[PDB]
Amino acid sequence: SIVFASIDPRSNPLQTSSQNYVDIPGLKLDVSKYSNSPCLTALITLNIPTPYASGNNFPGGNFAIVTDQGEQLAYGGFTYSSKIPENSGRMPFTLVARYSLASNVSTIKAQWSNIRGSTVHIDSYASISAVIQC
Amino acid sequence: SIVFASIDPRSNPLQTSSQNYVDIPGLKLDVSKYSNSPCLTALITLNIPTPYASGNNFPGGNFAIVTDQGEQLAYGGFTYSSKIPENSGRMPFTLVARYSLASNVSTIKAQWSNIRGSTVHIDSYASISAVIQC
Amino acid sequence: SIVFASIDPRSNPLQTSSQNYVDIPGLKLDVSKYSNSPCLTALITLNIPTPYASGNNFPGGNFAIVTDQGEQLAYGGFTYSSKIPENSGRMPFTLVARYSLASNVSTIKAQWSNIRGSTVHIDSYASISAVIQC
Amino acid sequence: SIVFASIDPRSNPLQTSSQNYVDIPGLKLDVSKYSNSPCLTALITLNIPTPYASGNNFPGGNFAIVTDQGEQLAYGGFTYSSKIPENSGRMPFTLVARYSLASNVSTIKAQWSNIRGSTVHIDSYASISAVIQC
Amino acid sequence: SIVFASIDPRSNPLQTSSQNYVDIPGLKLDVSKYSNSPCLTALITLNIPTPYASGNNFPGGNFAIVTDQGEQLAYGGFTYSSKIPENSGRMPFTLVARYSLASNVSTIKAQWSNIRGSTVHIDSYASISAVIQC
Amino acid sequence: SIVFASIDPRSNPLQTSSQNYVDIPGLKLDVSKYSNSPCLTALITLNIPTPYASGNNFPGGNFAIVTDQGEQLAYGGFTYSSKIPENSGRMPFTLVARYSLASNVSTIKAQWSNIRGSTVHIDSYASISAVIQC
Ligand code: NA
Ligand code: NA
Ligand code: NA
Ligand code: NA
Ligand code: NA
Ligand code: NA
Repeated sequence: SIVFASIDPRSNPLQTSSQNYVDIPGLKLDVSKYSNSPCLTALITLNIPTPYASGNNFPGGNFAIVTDQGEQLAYGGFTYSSKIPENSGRMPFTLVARYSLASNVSTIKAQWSNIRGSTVHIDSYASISAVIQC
Repeated sequence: SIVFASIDPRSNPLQTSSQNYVDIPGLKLDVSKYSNSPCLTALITLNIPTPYASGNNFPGGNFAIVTDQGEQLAYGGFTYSSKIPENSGRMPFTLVARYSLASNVSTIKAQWSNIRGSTVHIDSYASISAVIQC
Repeated sequence: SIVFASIDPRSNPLQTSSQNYVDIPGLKLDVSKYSNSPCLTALITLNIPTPYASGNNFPGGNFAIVTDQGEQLAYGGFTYSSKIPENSGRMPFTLVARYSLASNVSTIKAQWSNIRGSTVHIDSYASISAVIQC
Repeated sequence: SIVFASIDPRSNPLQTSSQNYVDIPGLKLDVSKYSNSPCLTALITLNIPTPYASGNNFPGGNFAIVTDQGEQLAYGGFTYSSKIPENSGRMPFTLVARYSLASNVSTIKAQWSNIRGSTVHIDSYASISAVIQC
Repeated sequence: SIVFASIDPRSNPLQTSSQNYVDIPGLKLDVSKYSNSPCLTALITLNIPTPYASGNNFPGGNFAIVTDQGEQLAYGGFTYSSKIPENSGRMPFTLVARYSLASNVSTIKAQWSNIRGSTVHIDSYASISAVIQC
Repeated sequence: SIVFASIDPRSNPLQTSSQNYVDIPGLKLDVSKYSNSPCLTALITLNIPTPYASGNNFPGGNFAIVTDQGEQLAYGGFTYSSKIPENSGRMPFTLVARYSLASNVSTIKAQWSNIRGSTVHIDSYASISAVIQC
C-alpha cells in the first residue's frame, strides 16, 4: 500500500535557521494502522526537489527521516561550493529510508536543520511517501 | 505492480528552450489498465539524474509530473548559484508524486520547461516509474 | 516486497579515484530468492544524498546500478560548475532503474567512478533499495 | 485479504422449517470496507459440514449465499435417498460464489430453507469466508 | 487474483452416462495470462453442490479437475448406500487442487464420469474457481 | 500465498477405528515461515472428497483441522441414514477454518475419528490447503 503527504507552500513559504532538527510541517505519515506488524516494512522517500539555503559561510541544509520513537532512519543534505553564493541556487534533494513496522510506531516524518548559520527555505512542492509491503 | 519507462539519448540529445512545460519524449507511463479504479493509487517517481542548463541569467530547468487530464501532480527544478556558470554542471533531479486511479486516466508523463531563457539538456539515462497498489 | 541495504561510513569514509566503475561496498541487494521469476520485476533506487568530489578539472562523480550478469541498468552523475570549486559542495544524487527477474540474477548493486581525475567521497548515510512486484 | 465468520451452536442448536430462504444467524460477512471498488472481487465459501434434515417426504435442506442488495450469488442443497430416513444422516455441504465489489455492497451472508416440509438443523461448527483480491 | 466460472442449467440440465471423463460444459478457467510463471500457483476449487446420479447398481458420479496438458490434478466422487435408491438424493460435492503455473497451461477445467452404468445429473448452480498467488 | 498438501493412497489405503482424533498422515501444512505474524491470517480448507465408513451402528466419520498448539479450529463429519448401510457410500466432505498467524504456530493439520465404533476409510485423493493473506 501507499502512504503519502505533500506540501506546496507557495503563498506562505517555510524556513528554518535551527541548528537542531525540527519538523517540516505537513510532511508526516500516519502509519498507525500498520504498527505492531513485524512482517511489514515501509520504504520511505522524502523528496524536496527545489530547496535552497541563504547564508554567508558555505550555506546548505540538512534533512532527516525520523519516527516518533526517536529513530533517525536516514539523513543527508546539500551545500554550496562557494562561501557566499551570489544566488542561492535550487538544489534538488531526495532521501530514502527503510523501517520495520514491528514496533509501536505511529508517525514517520521529515525534519530539517541548518548548516553554519544558514537559513533553509522551501517555497514549492515537496513530498514524503512510503510503500508498505509484507 | 510496476510501470516503467526510460530514455538514454546519448546519440541524439534532448533540449528545450520552452517557457511553457512540454513533454519529455519517451518519459510516459500507460496506466490505462488500472484506470477507473478508486481503490488503486500510483506512487510516481521521475528521475533525471544528469541534466544541465545553459544560459546567461542564472540558468536552470523545471520538471513536472502530469496526467492527460490536466493535473499537475508535482513540479520542481534546479538552478545554478552564478549568473553565468563557467560550466553548466550536472544537477541530479528526482521528483515524487501520488495519484489516485479513480478517474479515467490513461497517461502519466514527464514535462520540462526553462528558466530565464535557459536551454535545458538531457543527453543520458533518465526514467519515470510508478508503483501501483491497492 | 522490499529489499534494502544502507551504509553510514562516518568513522571510515569511502572514496574512489577510479576511472572505471567499482563497487560501493555495502550497497548490494541479494535478490536470489526472486530469481528465475519472469512474472516479477524490481524497481531499484540508489540514494546517495550527500556525496562530493574533489579535484581541479571540473570535478564530479558518476554512479550506476548493475547486476552480476553485466547489465548496467542505469547511470548518472553530478559535476560542479567551476573548474576548481573552492568548496566541494554536497550534491544529492538519486538514480532509479528497473529489472525483470526472469534471469538467473543474484545481486543488484551500486557502483561509482570519477570524472576528469576527481576523487569521489561518501562519508554519511546512503542506501540502495528495491520494490519487488508481480 | 480474508473475511471470516463462524458459528458453533452446540448448546443452542439452529433449525428452520421455512419454505422461503431465511438468514442463518452468525454467518454474515461485513465487506463495507471494500465496497464501491470495481477492481476488487470476493470469492466466497459457505461451509456447513454437518447439517441434517428431519421430515417424512424425502427431506433435505437448501442453502444460499446472498448480498443485502438482493443478489442470490449461489444456491444448492442436500436431500436423502429415502422418503422417511430412519436416521437423518449428516450430509456435508459446501457452496462457492463470486462477487464483484463494484457496487455499494455491505454484507454477504448465508441463508437456508427447507424442502417438502422438512426441518433443517445445524448443531455444530459452520463457517462463511471470503478471499478478497484485486 | 481470482478466476471464476459458473453454470446454472435449470432450463436445460446436464447429464452424462460416460465411463470416461468428459468436460462439464461451462466449467472452464482461462489461465493463459498467468502461464509460464514459475513463481505463481493456482488453488482450484470445483463446487458441485447439488448433483445426483440415477441407476440400478449402486449409482454415483465421479469428478476431476484437469488441465489441457493432460494433468489430472484431483478427482473424487459420491455414491449411494443402496443398490437402487428409491430417490437419487442430492449429494453435495467439492474438490480442491493445486497447480504450479510454471508450464504453458491455458485451461483448468472440470470433468465428470459415471459409475457402474449410472447417469450423473447437474440441473442447478455449480462453479469452478481459482485463487492465483505468488 | 498458497500452502498445500495432498495424498492419494490408492495402493495402501488409510483407515481409523479410533474414538479420539488422530492425524491423517500426509495432510499437514508447514506454516513456520509465517508464524509470529499478527497481520497474517490463514484460510484453511480440508477436502476429503471420497471417504466412507464401515460399521453396524449408524456409521460415519469425523474430521478436524488443528494446530500443534492444541487449537481445534474446525470439525465436522458425515453419517449414514441407516443403521447398517448395505453399501458404505462415498460421502464427500469439506471443512473450512481460519487461523491468525500471531502465535508461534508451526503446523496446521487434519485429524479424523470414528463414530459409534465405525472404521473410516480414505483410499483416494484428498488435500489440505491454505491461503495466507495480510
Ligand atoms: Na499515527
Ligand atoms: Na493509456
Ligand atoms: Na544473491
Ligand atoms: Na457492512
Ligand atoms: Na487459455
Ligand atoms: Na512448521
